[PDB]
Amino acid sequence: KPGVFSFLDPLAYEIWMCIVFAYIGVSVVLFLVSIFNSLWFSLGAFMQQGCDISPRSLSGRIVGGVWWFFTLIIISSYTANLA
Amino acid sequence: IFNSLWFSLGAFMQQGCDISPRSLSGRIVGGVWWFFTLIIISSYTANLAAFLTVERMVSPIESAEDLSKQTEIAYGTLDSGSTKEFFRRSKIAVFDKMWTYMRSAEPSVFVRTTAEGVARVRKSKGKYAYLLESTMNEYIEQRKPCDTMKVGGNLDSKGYG
Amino acid sequence: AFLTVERMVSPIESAEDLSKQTEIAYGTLDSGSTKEFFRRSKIAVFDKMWTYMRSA
Amino acid sequence: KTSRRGRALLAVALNLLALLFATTAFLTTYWCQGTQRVPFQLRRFHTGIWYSCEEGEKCRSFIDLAPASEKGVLWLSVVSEVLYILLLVVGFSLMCLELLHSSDGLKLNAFAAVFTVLSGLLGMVAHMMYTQVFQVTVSLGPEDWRPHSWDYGWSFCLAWGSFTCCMAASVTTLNSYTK
Amino acid sequence: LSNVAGVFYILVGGLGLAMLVALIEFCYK
Repeated sequence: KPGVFSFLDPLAYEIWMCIVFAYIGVSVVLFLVSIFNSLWFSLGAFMQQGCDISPRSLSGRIVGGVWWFFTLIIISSYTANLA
Repeated sequence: IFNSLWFSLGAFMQQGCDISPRSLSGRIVGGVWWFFTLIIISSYTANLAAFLTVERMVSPIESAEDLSKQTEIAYGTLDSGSTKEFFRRSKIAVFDKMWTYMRSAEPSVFVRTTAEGVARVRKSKGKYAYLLESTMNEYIEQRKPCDTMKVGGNLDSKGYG
Repeated sequence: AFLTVERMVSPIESAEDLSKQTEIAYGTLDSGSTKEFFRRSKIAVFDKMWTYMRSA
Repeated sequence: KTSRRGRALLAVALNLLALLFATTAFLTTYWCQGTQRVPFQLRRFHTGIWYSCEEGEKCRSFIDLAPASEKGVLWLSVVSEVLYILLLVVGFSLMCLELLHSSDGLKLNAFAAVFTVLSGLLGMVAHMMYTQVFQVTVSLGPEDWRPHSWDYGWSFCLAWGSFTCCMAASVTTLNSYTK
Repeated sequence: LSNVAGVFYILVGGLGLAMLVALIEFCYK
């Protein structure tokens, strides 16, 4: 039995570093619409579907849609891989 | 009709729709939309796994005619032998198109040696195909690195005796 | 599961495939040189095939 | 007022550090350590981004390899690097203008933030392209040089460091424009 | 990592486009 690593196996570590950096990049963009606050809101975005509270489009809400599409694709690919 | 499009983007963004009084006639749209996107992503997942299962490798071509029909991949024979003469003298329109092609294209598809053809095909990486005697081809198939493979039936009957 | 099982399936491209299966019956004319070929055959594949048809 | 100044200058210096990482990986000495100690003979590759060294001790060029479309990916890569550096420098320039007013503002600072974001957006794509290319270089039987010790960095990680430098720059400067 | 990297591309591109939208929205005002 692998420890920890087995979960990590389906998707490469590099890909993880990439999704992390990419998410961090997405995170700040919401703040641009407005170091802690909206970054925390993005933390409230990845957690659930993607983004909220945008007064109809504005700017970053479409970022939320793209991000939703994004995380959707990745998790799908992951599950397929483990399968 | 802009803020509604915005909200629709905010529907695809998350589950599907919201800004209606309970159903009314709005939430139903997003519910059907949710079932819809759900079946979609599910299907996407299934299909994506399906490639990751068998991972079959399709052949680029079938009939020799396909090589004539396309232009993406070069094809040729030994520079000097009966095989060349067979096409140079062929009266069949397909093979005629083949010979007119091979005579026309440069750098020449013709190669000095069968070994040269091997060297090209191993380097061709699918960019080139090489005709030769069937039994010889199959004999190459056994040979390492076993990268080669024959495709299609014989263009013409022949028999050593 | 549907797409997976579907992709696993492959079309036959050699008589050996018949030897590897049983879902699809196979045979020749009741009389003629053809059956006599398998009957006289010594290759293991064809021998397996004739042995099969004789019993099936 | 000292607070906002300390925040701004701190972000400036951080982005300067990110620029140092940009120069760092733009001047990589060996992107990947490499070996082919064939029981031929012992071998130790040291693949710089434009400079495949071998180690008696030697370093070699080896740049712009196979194949074609990949070379174009290298074109987009290097162009992305140049524009990356440009967005950096425009960032520092807008910072210097802020210093000149310290010696719009907001409207200007956010601009740099945006560009820095764009900068961060490009290099993260760029490295992908590069790594993409690198994997492709490994994928196509790297002439003879196909080391088992496959690994990025050290400097590539610094390229990421310049990335997060621009990131933290954009975040704190956004924290400043939110004021 | 490649097949996903293609999605990274559309992600970043969407980011930049949305940023441009933010810019013109800052232009109207």
